[PDB]
Amino acid sequence: MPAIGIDLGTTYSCVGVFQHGKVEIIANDQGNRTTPSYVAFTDTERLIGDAAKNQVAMNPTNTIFDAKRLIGRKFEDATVQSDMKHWPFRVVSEGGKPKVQVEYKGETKTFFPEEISSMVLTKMKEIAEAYLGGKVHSAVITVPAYFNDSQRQATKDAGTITGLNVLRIINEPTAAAIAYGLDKKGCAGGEKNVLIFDLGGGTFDVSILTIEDGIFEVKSTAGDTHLGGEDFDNRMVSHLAEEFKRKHKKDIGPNKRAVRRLRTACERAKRTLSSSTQASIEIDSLYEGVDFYTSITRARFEELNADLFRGTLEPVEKALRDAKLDKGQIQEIVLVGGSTRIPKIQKLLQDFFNGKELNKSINPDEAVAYGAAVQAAILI
Ligand SMILES: Nc1ncnc2c1ncn2[C@@H]1O[C@H](COP(=O)(O)OP(=O)(O)O)[C@@H](O)[C@H]1O
Ligand SMILES: [Mg+2]
Repeated sequence: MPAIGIDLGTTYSCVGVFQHGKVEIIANDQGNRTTPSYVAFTDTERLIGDAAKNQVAMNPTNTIFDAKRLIGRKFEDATVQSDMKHWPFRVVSEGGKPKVQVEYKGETKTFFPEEISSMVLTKMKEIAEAYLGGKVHSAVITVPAYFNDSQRQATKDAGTITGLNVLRIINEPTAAAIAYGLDKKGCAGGEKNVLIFDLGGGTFDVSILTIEDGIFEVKSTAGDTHLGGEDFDNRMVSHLAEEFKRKHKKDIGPNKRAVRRLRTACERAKRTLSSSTQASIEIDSLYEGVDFYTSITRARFEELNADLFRGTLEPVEKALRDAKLDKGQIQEIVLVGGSTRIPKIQKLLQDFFNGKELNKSINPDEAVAYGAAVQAAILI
C-alpha cells in the first residue's frame, strides 16, 4: 500500500499517490481532481467537499470553510478577529481557542479548526482509499512556509484525528519544487534559486528557495493572505450585478442566494476565460423569476482585475529584495495554484522576468499534492 500526498488547502484540497514511477492525482466521487475544503451541517447530514460547496447558496450559516485561517491560532489573534467579520458562520472561544459553531442534527455543535480540517483530511483519505483499495496508512501533508509550530502541530492533530501516520509536514513551495525535481537537477553548486509564484483561491504566496545538495532553504517569502481567485470572482460579481440591475431594474444585493449563485456562475466563467476569450453566464430564475443570461469577455475580466493582477508583482519584488537577489538570479520560476492558469497573470510574470519561460507543465493546482506524493513515496 502506497503512502499519499495531501495538499490541505485554504479553499481546495488535493490528494496524489506515487505508484510505478509516477504520480497520479486522484479524482473524487464527482470526478474532480480537487475537492473544496468545505464542510456543511444540516438537521440530517454532514457534507464534505463538492457536495458542501455546491449547497452553500442554500446553507450559508452552517457551511464552514477557511478553517485553515483559524488552525493553530488563538481566538484573540488580530487575524482571527479580522477574518471573523467576513465569514457567514459563527466563531466562538473555548479555552482561548477559536471554534466554529453550527447547527447539526438538532443541536448547536462547536468544532475546533483541526476537527474541521480532519473532516476534510478524512474525505481525502476516503477518496484515496476508493482509488487504491484497502486502507491508507501514511501521508505527507503540506502547509504554508510561514506556518508556525502551533499551526503545524494543529495540522498534525487533524491528521491524527483522521487516523493517518503523518510522515512529514512539508512546506507548500518545497512540495512544488520537489514536484519539478529541482533537488535532483544539477550536481555542481550555484545557480539553484527557484521562485514559487503561488496564487490560489484565497491566498497569494511568493517563496524563494535555494536548493543545494538536496537541501531546500527558504530564502524569503512574501505575498498577501487575502488575495486569491475568490477576489477575482467578486470583481465579476459586482460588475454583473450592476448589469442585471441595469437590464432588469432589480437589485440582487440584499439577497444572499442570488449573490452566491452569481458568484458561482462568475467562478465558472472565469475558469472558461483561461482557455477561451469569451464565456457565457446562464442563471435560471436569478431573482423574482427573472433569468440572467449574459456573456463576458477575457478582456473585460482582465480590466475588472487589472490592479489585482498587476499588484502580484509587488510581492515578487519584495521577495527578491529580502533574498538579496535580482530577478536575473532566479533560475526557475514555478507556477502553483489554480489562479496561475489566468493568461494575463502568466504574461505579467513572464514579462517581469524578461521573457523567461515559466514552469507550468504540472497542473498548477495539483503541483503541491504532486510533490507531497513524491516525498511520501521517498519516506516510505
Ligand atoms: N482554469 C482556471 N482559471 C482561473 N482560475 C482557476 C482555474 N482553475 C482554478 N482556478 C481558481 O483557483 C482557485 C483555487 O486554487 P487552488 O490552488 O486549487 O486552491 P488553494 O488556493 O486552496 O490551494 C480558485 O479561485 C479557482 O477558481
Ligand atoms: Mg494552495
